[PDB]
Amino acid sequence: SFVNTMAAWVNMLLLSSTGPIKTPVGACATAVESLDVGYDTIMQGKARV
Amino acid sequence: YEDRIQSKVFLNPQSRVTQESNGELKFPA
Amino acid sequence: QGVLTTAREKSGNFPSPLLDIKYRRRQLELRRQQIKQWKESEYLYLQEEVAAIKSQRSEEDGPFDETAYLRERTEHIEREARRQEAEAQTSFGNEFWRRDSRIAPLRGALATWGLTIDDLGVASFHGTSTVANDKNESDVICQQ
Amino acid sequence: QGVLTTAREKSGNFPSPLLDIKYRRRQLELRRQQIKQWKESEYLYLQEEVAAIKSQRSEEDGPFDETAYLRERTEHIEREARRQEAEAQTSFGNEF
Repeated sequence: SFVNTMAAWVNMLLLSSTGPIKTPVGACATAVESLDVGYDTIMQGKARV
Repeated sequence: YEDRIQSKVFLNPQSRVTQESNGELKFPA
Repeated sequence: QGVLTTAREKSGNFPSPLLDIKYRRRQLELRRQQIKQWKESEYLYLQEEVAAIKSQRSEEDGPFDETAYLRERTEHIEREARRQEAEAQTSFGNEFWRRDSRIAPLRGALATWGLTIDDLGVASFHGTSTVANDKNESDVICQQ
Repeated sequence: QGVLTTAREKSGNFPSPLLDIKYRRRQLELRRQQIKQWKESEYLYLQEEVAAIKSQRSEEDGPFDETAYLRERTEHIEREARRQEAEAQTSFGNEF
């Protein structure tokens, strides 16, 4: 039921990465807020993909 | 990575995966 | 133990120069000078260009407020100076460990204030009284 | 209309130089040179310091692998060069 369990399962089944996991709840706009989050995260050295 | 290697693989920022004999992507032991 | 990798680092025989604050000192004030001289050099370029745009002026073109144009432009070189300053400051104090294979992000963040892992005094644990989360936590922070 | 403020700006009588790509060109390749000369200058400093640490060497101290120490150190100046490059590239194209 957790919003980030989706993300978790992605990592437990495909990408076995120790990368970041910032998972957002921006209601109707989460998908963009998500793009933003990944964007910032990448431009701060946290991740490259 | 085999479990044996894990701590090391995590801690060395260079460690990367080499293609293997079975087509498989693995870390190197 | 994902969190273990905030101490990931492959250390060559010798510590990165950058861990040493004085090296960063050199390099910083080095660029500070390098910047100070750019500052003047730009006053020149923007000086020649002032007069240089007067001779390309048709009489159907609107006159230049030198006082205006000169203002904005100096002010700008001033800003752009400071900008460049803080920016080099950034690359030599704040972010010098950004993506460095030879500096664990922990080292980095710490060293930028003149500290090493030995200065790290207290670790607050999640320590939720569960069987495994307390082994693990110790184990991670320890290996770290 | 929170989103409106991704277009906030107070424009002086004249557009910021930076909007003009050629100005950023100048300034960038300006720093590229400025960087290229630092590169050599550092080979010097790290050259003198090589020999300079030989004369501070006791016989109870472990010998220096010049080949090693020199390697890491050049490689480093190389990295630090590129690093400085992309970094100025950053301040003049990406994040200006």
